[PDB]
Amino acid sequence: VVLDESNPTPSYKPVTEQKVILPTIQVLASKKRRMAENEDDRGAGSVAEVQMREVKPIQTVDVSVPDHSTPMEVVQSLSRAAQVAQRLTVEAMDLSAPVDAKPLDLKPVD
Amino acid sequence: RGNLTYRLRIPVFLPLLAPIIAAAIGAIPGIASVAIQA
Amino acid sequence: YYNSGGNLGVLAGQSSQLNAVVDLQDRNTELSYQMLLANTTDRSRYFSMWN
Amino acid sequence: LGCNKMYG
Amino acid sequence: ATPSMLPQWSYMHIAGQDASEYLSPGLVQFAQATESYFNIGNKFRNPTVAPTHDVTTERSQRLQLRFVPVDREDTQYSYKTRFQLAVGDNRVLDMASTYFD
Amino acid sequence: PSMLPQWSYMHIAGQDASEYLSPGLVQFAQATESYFNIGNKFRNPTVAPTHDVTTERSQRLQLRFVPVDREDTQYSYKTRFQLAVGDNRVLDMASTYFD
Amino acid sequence: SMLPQWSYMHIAGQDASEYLSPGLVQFAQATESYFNIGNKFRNPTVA
Amino acid sequence: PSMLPQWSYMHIAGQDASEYLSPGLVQFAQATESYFNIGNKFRNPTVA
Amino acid sequence: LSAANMLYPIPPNATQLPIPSRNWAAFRGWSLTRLKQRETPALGSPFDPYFTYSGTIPYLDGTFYLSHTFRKVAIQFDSSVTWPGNDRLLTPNEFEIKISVDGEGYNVAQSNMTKDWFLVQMLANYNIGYQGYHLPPDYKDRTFSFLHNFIP
Amino acid sequence: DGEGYNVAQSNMTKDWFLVQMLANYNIGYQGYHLPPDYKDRTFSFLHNFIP
Amino acid sequence: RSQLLGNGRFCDFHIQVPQKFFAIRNLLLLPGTYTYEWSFRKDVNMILQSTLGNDLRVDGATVNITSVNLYASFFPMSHNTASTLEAMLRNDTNDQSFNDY
Amino acid sequence: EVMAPQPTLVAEQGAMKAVPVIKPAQPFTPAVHETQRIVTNLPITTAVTR
Amino acid sequence: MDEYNYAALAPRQGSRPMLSQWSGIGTHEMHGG
Amino acid sequence: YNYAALAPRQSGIGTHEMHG
Amino acid sequence: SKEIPTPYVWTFQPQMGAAAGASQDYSTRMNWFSAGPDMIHDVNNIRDAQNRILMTQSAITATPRNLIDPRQWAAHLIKQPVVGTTHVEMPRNEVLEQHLTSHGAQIAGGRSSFNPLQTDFAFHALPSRPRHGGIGSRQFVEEFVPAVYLNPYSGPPDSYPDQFIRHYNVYSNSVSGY
Amino acid sequence: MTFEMDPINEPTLLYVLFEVFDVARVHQPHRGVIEVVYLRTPFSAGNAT
Repeated sequence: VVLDESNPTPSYKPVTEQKVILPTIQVLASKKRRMAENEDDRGAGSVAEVQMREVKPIQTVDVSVPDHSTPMEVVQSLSRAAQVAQRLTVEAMDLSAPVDAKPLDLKPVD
Repeated sequence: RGNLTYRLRIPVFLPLLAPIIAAAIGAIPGIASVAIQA
Repeated sequence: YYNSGGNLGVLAGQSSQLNAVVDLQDRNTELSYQMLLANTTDRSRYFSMWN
Repeated sequence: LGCNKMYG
Repeated sequence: ATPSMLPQWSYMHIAGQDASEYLSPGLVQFAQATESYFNIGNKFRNPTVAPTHDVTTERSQRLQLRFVPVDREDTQYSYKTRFQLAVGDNRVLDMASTYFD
Repeated sequence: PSMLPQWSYMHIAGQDASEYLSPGLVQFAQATESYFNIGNKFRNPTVAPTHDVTTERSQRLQLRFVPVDREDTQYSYKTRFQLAVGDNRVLDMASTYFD
Repeated sequence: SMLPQWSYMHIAGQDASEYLSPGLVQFAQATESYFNIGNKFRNPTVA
Repeated sequence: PSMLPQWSYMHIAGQDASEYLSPGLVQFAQATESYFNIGNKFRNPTVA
Repeated sequence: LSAANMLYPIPPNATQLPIPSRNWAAFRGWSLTRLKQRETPALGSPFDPYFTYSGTIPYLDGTFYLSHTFRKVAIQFDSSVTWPGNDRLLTPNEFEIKISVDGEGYNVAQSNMTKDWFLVQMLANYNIGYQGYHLPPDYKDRTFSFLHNFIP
Repeated sequence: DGEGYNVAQSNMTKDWFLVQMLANYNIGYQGYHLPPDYKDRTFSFLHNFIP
Repeated sequence: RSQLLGNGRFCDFHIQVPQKFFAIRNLLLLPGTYTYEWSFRKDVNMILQSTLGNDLRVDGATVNITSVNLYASFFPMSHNTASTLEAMLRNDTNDQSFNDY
Repeated sequence: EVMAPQPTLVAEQGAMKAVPVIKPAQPFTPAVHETQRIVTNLPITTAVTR
Repeated sequence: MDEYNYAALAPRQGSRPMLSQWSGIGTHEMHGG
Repeated sequence: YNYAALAPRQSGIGTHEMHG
Repeated sequence: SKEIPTPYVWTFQPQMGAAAGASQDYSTRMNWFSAGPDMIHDVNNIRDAQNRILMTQSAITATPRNLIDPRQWAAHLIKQPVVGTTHVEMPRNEVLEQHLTSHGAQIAGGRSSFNPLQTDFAFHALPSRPRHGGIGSRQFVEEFVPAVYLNPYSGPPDSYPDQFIRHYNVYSNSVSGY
Repeated sequence: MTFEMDPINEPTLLYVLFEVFDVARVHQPHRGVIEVVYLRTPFSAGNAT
């Protein structure tokens, strides 16, 4: 139970413990930063970054969402995605580019 | 960026975890243009 | 007027009404600027803004 | 109770 | 006691506190009891402070915008104008504005 | 929807040639730069900073000061200028020529 | 007998990369390509 | 409290000249005062 | 009327001028209006030998009529920064009141006054401009209000 | 030209001169000095600007 | 209304026309680019009004329109709260519903 | 707890053997430098060599 | 590392910001000839 | 975000206007 | 200098009762260009002693906090003013006076002879809430003492000492523009 | 501080002078060397350390 506690980024500090998914999810707030030119600069925006981390013998993902997003909704969505990834780690994904349709007419009958 | 950053430590052809997380984030109504970086 | 004793330019703040530009007539800032340009640039090419 | 009225 | 013991705004009740919370509780009760016929409440002043953050942008954005049509066609019965209005990146507007000039 | 993956793939904003090329090819190129010079065959982004550099708060570039008072004797022309450096803006006086 | 004055006026002593604030040195070395406060400070260059 | 060192150094608000000068100098000034009178080369605080 | 009244004389043409350094804390705004010099008496002196004018005194009576003779006003802080900066106004450098050329638009209602000044007045008097323009309620529309006296 | 609004001795205005100098040499904010020789090519601005 | 654009047979009119459609006139529009076309009537009888019910086609009025612009007004609010309001208003359960009076 | 006093520096350069010299500037590094309050009561953080 | 120094201000060259050398600040031009 | 924007310091939602 | 720097003297903002930024103490400073090494050493020693006294005074009389200057302070931290008891000497009973008036008597002037009972009131006329808000001058001069900054602007810009610049919002860190 | 005074036609200048505490200390170490320090406590032209 709870294997890795490394905090790869020093600028972000943990705010909740590594709650487990019945993977583990950890919420990290950000420490103080430099001055901003104006207060309407931190939460301004909608793009979300999903940063990938090197595999630690487990994989770590840094997902950052804008402020206005509800933390409960973000946590639930991330938990559902983690459960789906754990279950699935197919031909359906292969169908959606490198399988072709007309070339899939010699093999089925010949 | 944002004050809060969420971290998942999954125990762990074509990568799938990053597209799955991107789709889950894009499912949020208030978030658009999900960026994937490695 | 750069080094003239009589007409002396002033750059002063609002605090103490004290000049931050002092000259003693032993300085030649015109020649100083001439030498500065001659050493920092190739002045065989004219510049109409400062002649 | 109090009052807070003026021009503006 | 104006600048030393208290700040001036709080002392003069410009930004400090409401009358019902800086007056004595007995005086507040008396004013409430005798409000019908003697009305103490006029003599005391409330701060009425305005919010100072997370209300306005101060990020150099305009209030009024003039949009010219991208194209116009006019039969001798109707005058059709086509506009495309760009709603900033973060700002929002209600269409109670946007009158045709 | 974001164009960053395409920019990175086309070497518009992604990464330097010293760090997206294979290390063996980088070593080969730096070894043969003397006589073969593969170096110019690759592109690197050279991206500009995106924040904390420009005001974006309605700041002028050129500012004109009229003289608060001036006198014109028969030998000299004295003008007093009250220049104020904004509140947040900063200038070096290599500018501020007398017009 | 005038070293305190010469060091104060940066005639002899530390370079601008040493006697200045490290934050100011970092800012100057960052904003060199467009703002370049590098020429605003003196160096002793003592023989 | 935070300016006493500087003030007493410049004798802005400090010790009297009769008690921060050397006793030899005080005696010398008290003796050779009818014809030399070096006593006006030093300052006295006179604090309020 | 919590305000510092400052009456500056105007020669019978053109434009005017402004104030020195100060703190500007808890400031609330400007209120500008032209009066007739003949109608405004002296204040400090107990008696005014040069008044010679009965009738309404706008300055201490509240009967202003020359306020429509304003073309534009510009406010500068530190002689470097314009007040209505941040591109707030249609003419972002200064407040226009009346525009007569009317080559392009920027004229509101069906009168001489311009749109940015109209919006400024709506916000100052009734807080209306942002959510569309509408008639303010009767209690908020009073004798010294704006739309109560605005006559195109 | 009601006001000054002219750079050097020519028709070019000060703001346009500032814009051109910045775009071509990154020299608009720390004085108008003659750009280095290697930055002044044949397609440059001051290599051809003749007042 | 007649005196507001002046007397005289010919006159220059500078008018502002609102949006009266129920689903639009109160709509709070979130960020984005929207094509806003509208066709303006040029029929004199519908446009103009006279104390007498006289036909104006035969009399001859021929209203001529030079330019048409719309003027959007934006509340300047902090980008944090603007994006927060956008985030709530983009939600499925926070859809804006209007009625015809 | 008041900050411990910092030693003053005096270097040597040429024949000049007693030039007053300020402490050299170094970019902040977490391994070498740490932020310590000058006065514990109010936060005025500054870099020290641990 | 971009939090311990001004590296976002400097123009980038891919992923490595182009900072100046540490001993680059300061200047000295002086002669009488 | 911080509990929405502040209010001026010292049915709310919805309209039901109809009939004609 | 980074070992013996001049202290930052705070500026008081009497309207809203907060520190209006800090600036170097350029008003009270010695001039030692005319001094030799001995006198310069004495001046440096005096400046160092001044900085030590300032740090000691700060550590003594400065209330500990995580912010250099909070615009609004907790109610208990602010020194509330003490007010004494108020005694209300009730001059006359009302029920007995009403009885006398009903029985056909006129009472004028005004303790009273007819009423034997005497009642007195005493209470503390304290404010309903204990005036949370800004600082006063007296309770400011004992907390915002001249703060010496040993290594000027060394360390991360996160750890740069803000609140020194006058136009800086404390919460939601940002510089307040025009 | 502000002043209002009687108006006179010829241009004039105000001569407000702030009573600073100006003191100089003279120390002469040895044999023809003289070194001094100055302190004008309210309005000084000082130096760093």
